[PDB]
Amino acid sequence: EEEGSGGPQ
Amino acid sequence: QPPKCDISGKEAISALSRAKSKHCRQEIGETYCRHKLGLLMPEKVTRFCPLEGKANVEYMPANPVRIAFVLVVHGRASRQLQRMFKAIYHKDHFYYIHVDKRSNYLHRQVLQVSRQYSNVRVTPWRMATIWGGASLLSTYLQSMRDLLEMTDWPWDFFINLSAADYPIRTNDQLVAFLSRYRDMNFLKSHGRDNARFIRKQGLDRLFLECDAHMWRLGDRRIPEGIAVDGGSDWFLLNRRFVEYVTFSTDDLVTKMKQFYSYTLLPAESFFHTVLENSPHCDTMVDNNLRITNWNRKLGCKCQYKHIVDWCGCSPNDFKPQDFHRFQQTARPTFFARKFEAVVNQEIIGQLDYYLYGNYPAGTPGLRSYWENVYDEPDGIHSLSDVTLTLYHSFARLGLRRAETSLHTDGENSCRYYPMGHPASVHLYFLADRFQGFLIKHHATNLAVSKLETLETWVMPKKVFKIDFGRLQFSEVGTDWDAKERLFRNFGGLLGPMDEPVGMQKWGKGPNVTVTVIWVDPVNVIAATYDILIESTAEFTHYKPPLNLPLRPGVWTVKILHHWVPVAETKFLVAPLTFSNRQPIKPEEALKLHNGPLRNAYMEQSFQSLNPVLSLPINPAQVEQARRNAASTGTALEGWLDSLVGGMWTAMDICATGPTACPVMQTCSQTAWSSFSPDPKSELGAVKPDGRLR
Repeated sequence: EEEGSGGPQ
Repeated sequence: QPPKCDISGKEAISALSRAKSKHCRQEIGETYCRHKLGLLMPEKVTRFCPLEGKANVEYMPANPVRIAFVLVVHGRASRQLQRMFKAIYHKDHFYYIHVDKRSNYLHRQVLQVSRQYSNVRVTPWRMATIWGGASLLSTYLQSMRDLLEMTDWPWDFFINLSAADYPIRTNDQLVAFLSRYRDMNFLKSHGRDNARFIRKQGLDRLFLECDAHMWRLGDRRIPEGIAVDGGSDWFLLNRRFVEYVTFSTDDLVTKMKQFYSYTLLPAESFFHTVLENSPHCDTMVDNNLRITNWNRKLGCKCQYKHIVDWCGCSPNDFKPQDFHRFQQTARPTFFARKFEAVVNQEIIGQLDYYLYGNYPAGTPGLRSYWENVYDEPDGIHSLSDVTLTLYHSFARLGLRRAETSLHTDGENSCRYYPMGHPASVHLYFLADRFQGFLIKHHATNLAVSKLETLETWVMPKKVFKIDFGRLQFSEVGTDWDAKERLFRNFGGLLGPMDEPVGMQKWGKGPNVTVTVIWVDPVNVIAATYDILIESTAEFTHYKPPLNLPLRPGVWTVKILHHWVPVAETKFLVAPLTFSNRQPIKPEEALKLHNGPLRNAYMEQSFQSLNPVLSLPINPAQVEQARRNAASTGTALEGWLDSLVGGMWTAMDICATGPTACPVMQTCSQTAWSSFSPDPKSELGAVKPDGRLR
């Protein structure tokens, strides 16, 4: 399970 | 008013052009100017950590910790929240609930809880915590100040939870674990390359929250002299660290609060960055004690593009096959997410009984779920003309059931006349199968001339109709959820100005190509197209471009394989009886119920196909549809009610209080009513052991 909710631009 | 600065950045001009309010455009310009002069963002920040880099249950505690739970909630799922609150409650902890400003129904239900228990309070301030918004950090930081000043609440740890979280271990183990490590802070880092984390989070971009939207305004530099980190925004922080974050005035805390006021997803890196650069850096454990159901294959579809100027992801809902994951022993974990009762309740039930045991035999409602989707105090203007029209129709469908269910040759004491508007509407689920709507409404019993309050259960008729192919199901609706693979418009309620979406569900097998045909209520073929069903395909969907308004009535969608029929389904485009929550007028009815402006729904025509598929167009039915299009009042109500009755069934109807209809049960005595017992979500008195469950 990698964390962080941001996608890209 | 012109800006104080020349504004030339592409992103800022695009933001000013799309903004809707004067106040918002002013705030945008002011922010841009200040950053332009280099007076907005800090460029270098002091690091106080002496380290070179990062730091990194069956006993009874003599001095157990007391926990402050901060619940940040939104939506309609009040009963699932009540079940979870029941699982985590103990008289020694504290519960501080912030309800999104936009969820007034939920806030009214939460208020009833806070009034029952002295260790439960609600935030008097309420923010509109949009996804990714900067306001989520403002929410946390304000609740920390509030909580530190409540001297009657001596708490030791801070834990944040949403309405989609659930515990996977008992309260006794949580306290024992935290009681042993009370000087630690629990945060999880991204676990990858830091440069890629910064780019993907947009931390080098400037964001501004205004009008419930996150506007991207340009670039900015990462300040020098500090290590930037981030990961999950779900954590547990001890009181000593919360005190530091809240009251410290040193260089690190001051500049970081300024930096993160204009940051997308700020709670995913603010607390990681402060801690690692602060005097408390040696207390960090790289583990937030959570299981997050990431499935970035399905949850990264840039589904928030209309709310923020960025692409985001979110975790999936757990299903029953995931239960074994809650039993892992690799690392300590105490909570998990996500859960949705309207998506899958079985796994929630499995988990609750595993931690706290089965309910007594004969307990009712364990496999059911009720969710309120309209409550009168919020007003009919919060509904749409579609839902208002159809909820009225469902109520009338129930009143006609009551009359026909009494068999007499004298006066029928089950004849009713409807009054006013629906008081509430509920979704009804049984064994994870959608059962329809429950409508509470008022009506006069005509035999005794007395007002009565009733609840009606309406259920949709099955319409899917199916040589061993791959197709499993086909459905038409709106608001398709690509992550959970379902329509969030559960009833498939549609009006003439709606844009339907067709979905298909496939099983395993070789690749195949199929044809889709849309047919309107007078046999006009609106669209045709072929789709490729790859070997690995499980769901397919497409929204055909149809000129509006759509002709009202029962539409049909057919699937063929080289002209060989496969299956069909039907859906209802209902005529509207309301315009601006007012009885529709003749001139607005004619504009809305006579099909799209351009005689044709698309550019290409399909008249060449009507004979081939045996869909002849009856000249009489066409003229009758034109005649129907000009009707109002009683004639229109009779047309709608004849349509609804052909696609919906009134399963049952009950009375909430005394009634003169001798054949109607009391709602509390039913299995299906929102008034019936639901002990798994009911909150009573605190037991001797300090629990509610």
